[PDB]
Amino acid sequence: ECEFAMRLVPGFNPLRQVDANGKECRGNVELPFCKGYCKTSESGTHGFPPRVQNSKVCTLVTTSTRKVVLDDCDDGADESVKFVMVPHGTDCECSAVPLEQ
Amino acid sequence: NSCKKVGVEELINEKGCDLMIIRINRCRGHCFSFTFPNPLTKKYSVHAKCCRMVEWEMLETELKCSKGNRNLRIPSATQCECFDCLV
Repeated sequence: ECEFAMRLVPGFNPLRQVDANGKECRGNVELPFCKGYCKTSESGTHGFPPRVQNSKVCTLVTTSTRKVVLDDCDDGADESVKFVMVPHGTDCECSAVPLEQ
Repeated sequence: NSCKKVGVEELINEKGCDLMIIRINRCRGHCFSFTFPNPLTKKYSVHAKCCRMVEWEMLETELKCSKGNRNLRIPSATQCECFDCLV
């Protein structure tokens, strides 16, 4: 139903991070990508709301957090911009939580 | 991507009122979606389609209850399509 893959996304090919004093670190950051065809539906009901949506999207099952290190750094950069914390997992599932936020 | 119109018979069996079968339409299908955690915006990035009824008609019926008849309203699909989940 869903499919997991590590993928490069426009904003992170490469990712640029700038601290105060203007020092920047750059580097590719793979992101966890869930894609596929969830089973969804919309139907009429009684009362309010008059509609019922089983709306679902392919979401990552988060099981850990990855510290991705950015390599290409300007001379004298803060360590806070030398890494990124990315939610990590290995599987996808159909879920409506992305629709909530 | 396949979102289809599906016929539904629906039985109303409430204590006091006569049993009533109502035939309406609902959408059911599978549309493509993709989602990834964006740690820059610290949120989910979603690009997703859901199977939804674009157009519908109201179906009105009288429910013969012993202590007063009730007037029911149900949307019934007329076109089912893959469209934005959040619209």
